[PDB]
Amino acid sequence: RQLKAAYSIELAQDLRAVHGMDADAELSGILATEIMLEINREVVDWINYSAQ
Amino acid sequence: IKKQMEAGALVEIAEGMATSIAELQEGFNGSTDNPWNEMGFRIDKQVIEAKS
Repeated sequence: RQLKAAYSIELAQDLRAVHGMDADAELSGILATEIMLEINREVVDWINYSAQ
Repeated sequence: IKKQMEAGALVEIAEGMATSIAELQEGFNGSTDNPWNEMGFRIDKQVIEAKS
């Protein structure tokens, strides 16, 4: 599995200046959590896919 | 041209790029035909013989 995301430099400056969010950890936090969510859902999905 | 400049018809001007273009420069987000502006340098020599 794989994902990716890109952000402009000006947006990173703009987001930090007006909101205090670094615009880089958020995308890292979003992508890392999303992959774990899909995998966690998948394993449960296979269990029901295989249950007698 | 200088005579026009004195008369006030034409005046010097200096602006800056709107941030929208400053992100979409030669690439990012699918934009095309917008290369950067670059600078370089050249080195040239001179040679001096000796008289007597």
